[PDB]
Amino acid sequence: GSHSMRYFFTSVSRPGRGEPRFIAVGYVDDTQFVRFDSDAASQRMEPRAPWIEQEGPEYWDGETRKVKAHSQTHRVDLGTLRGYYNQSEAGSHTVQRMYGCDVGSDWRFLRGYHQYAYDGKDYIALKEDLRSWTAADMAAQTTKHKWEAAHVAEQLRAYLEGTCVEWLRRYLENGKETLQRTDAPKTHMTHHAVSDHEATLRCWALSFYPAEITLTWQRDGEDQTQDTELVETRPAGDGTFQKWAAVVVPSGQEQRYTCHVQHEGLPKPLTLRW
Amino acid sequence: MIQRTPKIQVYSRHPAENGKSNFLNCYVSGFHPSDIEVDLLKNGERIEKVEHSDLSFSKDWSFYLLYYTEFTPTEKDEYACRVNHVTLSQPKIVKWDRDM
Amino acid sequence: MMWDRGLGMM
Repeated sequence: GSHSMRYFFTSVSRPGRGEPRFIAVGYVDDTQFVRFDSDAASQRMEPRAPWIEQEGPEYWDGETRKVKAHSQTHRVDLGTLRGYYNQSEAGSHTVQRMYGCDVGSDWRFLRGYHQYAYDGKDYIALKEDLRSWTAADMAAQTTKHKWEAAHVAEQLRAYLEGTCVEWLRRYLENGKETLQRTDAPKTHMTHHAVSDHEATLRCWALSFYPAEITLTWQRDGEDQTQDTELVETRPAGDGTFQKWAAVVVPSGQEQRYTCHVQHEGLPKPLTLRW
Repeated sequence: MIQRTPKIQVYSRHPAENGKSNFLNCYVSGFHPSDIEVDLLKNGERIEKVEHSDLSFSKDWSFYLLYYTEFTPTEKDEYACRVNHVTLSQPKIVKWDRDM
Repeated sequence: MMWDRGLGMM
């Protein structure tokens, strides 16, 4: 199977309330293991997984220094971006940052990425070639100019092809029992009449990993998109996730509708009928 | 300035059963910006032992949070999640539907 | 691990 590691960085300015609020979280696929908070009393990188507490002091304090370098970076990025859009200092703004690498079944380098976003909208992102960039607006073109003239994209590809992938292999070994697991979703459907001639058919999928899953409804072969009530994949809090879809059907023709669950943990795509 | 309505989901970690301690989760996702008030309701009042997950976001740069606490389900006690955001005119409250 | 270097400034 394929695995991934991602780091997420969020900085929100506080006009007239001091420093900006910085938060950083690291992930291995859909499993969190590190995290930092600017308002926490610890003021250092904290573990958020049992298999990551095995690290020594060099690893712990070494990442606290790098998350502080990322925090002060966004602190300066807010003032620079504020001038790119001619904004005042009385408004709060958000800069978002994420990068990481992917590995396949053989745990070889799949794809590396690094993207920025200012106030929700995309700003700049490293392409798949890991050497050229993609500027969203003209304000991002200014950032592209400074980073291509300094040739700073090659050191990024050096980190995405080495330190990221090589240390991603380590976590998959130290947390082998928790990371290289694939739990099949527990599927079922519920029936509840909402009106005299209407009923709600909710297709369920519980306790699955990873979180990516596809639950779809079909009526005798044709798929439903406008009537299907889909909610985002929610986590149960124990590592596994949940998801349900629903369609309101006239009472009496429920035998025509069928739910289809697609998940990698399933040996074959299963179908629930009536 | 992009704004997105949050997606509230009040649910339990395990199938609910009266007399067995469980966990009540209020999953908020797909919102922007990050500033948001999330409160869990106990019989009409607020739970003060609420723990929350760490702030993260998705590919669309929309944030998501997981608020959870330990509780004992009961048919008499009512639960809900009070969420307040800049996109919401009034404080939206989603009641937990045990059977769905 | 995280990145030790940087991309420069915006």
